[PDB]
Amino acid sequence: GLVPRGSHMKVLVAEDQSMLRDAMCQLLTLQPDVESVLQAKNGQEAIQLLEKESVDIAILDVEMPVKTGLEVLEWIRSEKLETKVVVVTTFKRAGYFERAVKAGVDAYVLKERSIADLMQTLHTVLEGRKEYSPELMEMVMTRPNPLTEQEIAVLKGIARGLSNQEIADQLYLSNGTIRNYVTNILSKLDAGNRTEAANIAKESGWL
Amino acid sequence: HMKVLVAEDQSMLRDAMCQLLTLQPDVESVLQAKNGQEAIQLLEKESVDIAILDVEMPVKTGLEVLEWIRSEKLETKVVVVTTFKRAGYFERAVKAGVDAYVLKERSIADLMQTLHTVLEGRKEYSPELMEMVMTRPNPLTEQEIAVLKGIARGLSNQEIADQLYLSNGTIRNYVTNILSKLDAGNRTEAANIAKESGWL
Ligand SMILES: Nc1c(Br)c(OO)c(Br)c(OO)c1Br
Ligand code: BEF
Ligand code: BEF
Ligand SMILES: [Mg+2]
Ligand SMILES: [Mg+2]
Repeated sequence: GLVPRGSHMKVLVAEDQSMLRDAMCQLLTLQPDVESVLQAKNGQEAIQLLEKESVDIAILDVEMPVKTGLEVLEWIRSEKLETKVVVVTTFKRAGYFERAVKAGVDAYVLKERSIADLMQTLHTVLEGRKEYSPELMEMVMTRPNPLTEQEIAVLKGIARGLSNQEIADQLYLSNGTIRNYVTNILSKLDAGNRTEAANIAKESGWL
Repeated sequence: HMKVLVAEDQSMLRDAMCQLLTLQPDVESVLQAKNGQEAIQLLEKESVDIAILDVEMPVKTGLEVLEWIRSEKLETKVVVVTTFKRAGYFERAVKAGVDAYVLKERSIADLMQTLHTVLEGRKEYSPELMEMVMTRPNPLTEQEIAVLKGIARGLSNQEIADQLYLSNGTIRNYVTNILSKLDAGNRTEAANIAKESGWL
């Protein structure tokens, strides 16, 4: 992923707040490692600019008129451009972050960061590495217990070596009902058989 | 030359504004605050020519910093710079004698220009927010407008009453409400005020 243009990078900035866009572009332009900065007020402008010339890094706000930076990210990847993408946003919504990562964003950082932080991010992605907001990583790495009350009881039974039929009896349900829960439980815990499911939910502290 | 303070809770923008201000030839120094409390604390110890204040910030807003600057009677010009178009903010800022109020739609070049403007004793009010706050609905009812137009044609209350098929007491009640609405001393003056206000 390393693009050996760290001393003369061509970037684009899409950001709909005009005072921030202007200030970002002025300071990037002054950096010795930056060759040029293309500026876009919204995601449709970004895309139009990227249709007509190459950039090494696109720096994208999420919330913008017409097309969001997430939509631009997806366009950039669908076009197979040789362009790193750095999302810079105010928003800590987990869904935006997950969407960016599913589109292979190179970095996702918050407007809590400084310009110096941003310059580091741009060198990191151009050298083929990723940078993900620590706060957003944390947020997303902590999951609820995904299991219903019944499913937990089943798993515990499973742990003790019980058959579905034995568990059925214990919970005063039909064998068919227990088999349904197990199916459900395999899918939720991304486990394969019934004993993987059991160590998965215990090791993740869910019983 | 210029000694400025910037108060702005978004870190990336505060950093970028401050670096660019610092680079300006007639800017001497730039003090930074990330909330209004920090801004008041800096202003307690250090003299500043101009304070550039965001509105929405934790703990104390720019509008509260502004008002503090004024009760303290400092020789500090104040420029508010905000994302928000909310009329209330602009109104409160002006009632506290803000020197400039501008939106983050504006450029950094515009901001510099605004700095020179306030230091020259002039004001710079967002053209958009000015137009918004000065644009209100006509304060008169349709019926009141018809009465005023009659008054402007020289008609008596009886003549207007016969024109509108109402009692002259009903016309007298329209006039009474008009006078109070418009704070006018008499019916002919009321018609003058309405006309020149663009309400007929
Ligand atoms: N992630 C996030 C964000 Br970003 C935010 O405000 O801009 C609010 Br507010 C919030 O919950 O109220 C959440 Br969760
Ligand atoms: F407009 Be936000 F910072 F994505
Ligand atoms: F935080 Be805002 F732009 F007043
Ligand atoms: Mg935006
Ligand atoms: Mg703010």
